[PDB]
Amino acid sequence: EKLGKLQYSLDYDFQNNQLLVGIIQAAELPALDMGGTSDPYVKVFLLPDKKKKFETKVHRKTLNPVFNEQFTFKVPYSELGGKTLVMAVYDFDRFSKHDIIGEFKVPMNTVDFGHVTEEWRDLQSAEK
Amino acid sequence: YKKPKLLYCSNGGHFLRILPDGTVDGTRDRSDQHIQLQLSAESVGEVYIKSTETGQYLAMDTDGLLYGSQTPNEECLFLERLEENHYNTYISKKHAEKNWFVGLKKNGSCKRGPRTHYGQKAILFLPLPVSSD
Repeated sequence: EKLGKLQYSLDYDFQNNQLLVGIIQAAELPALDMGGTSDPYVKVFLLPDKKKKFETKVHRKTLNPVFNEQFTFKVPYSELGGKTLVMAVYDFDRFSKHDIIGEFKVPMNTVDFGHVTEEWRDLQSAEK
Repeated sequence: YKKPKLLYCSNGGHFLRILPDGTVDGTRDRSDQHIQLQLSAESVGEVYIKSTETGQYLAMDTDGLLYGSQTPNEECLFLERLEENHYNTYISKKHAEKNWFVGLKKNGSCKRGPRTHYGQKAILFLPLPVSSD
């Protein structure tokens, strides 16, 4: 599978108890709309925990859009250990059955929130 | 010492972390007791995957999607096979008819039935269970 790449910088808050999933943008996104393009928006989801659900701003016909949405990982840092966050990019063609061009996830427990987790995350097309 | 049988696939730190909910992912951690299943050969060649002392029982969704929690339906019966590549292979006899054998995504989760055939090397799982040697 292949969904391109997504740049992000995730930081942690110990006052309200939430992780700041600050993504930069996604590059080389799959097509969906009639024109080798799509309306990909990242829908931040979580494992069983399911204590968080945010919808990004639809990006009309764009396979390399920038925006940097602020996703608040509603879950105490101490709890993060048992919560695997999942970022799925959903299309918004606005005609056919919006498909999941791709997604990405990482075991928070392995994500040592020392300061800020910044990296060039790889995107994969998870057939859903 | 038959106990917590760890199993995963695809080169890279990632273990199958099962949760009572059902959404099992390839968590790369060994601190929290949630990446162990009671893998054993129930019948002649038929091995079952049940995370008894840690999670739940598996129940593949028509092979296509791999899951488990409610009940260990026949979908969870797999034929124990070994590959000369230092990896274990399990054929979901329940769907063997379609040449489909349980396959998971190290960085995604267990759900690749449509590609459980000889397509994704992810089918070659690497087990790290506490045998009785």
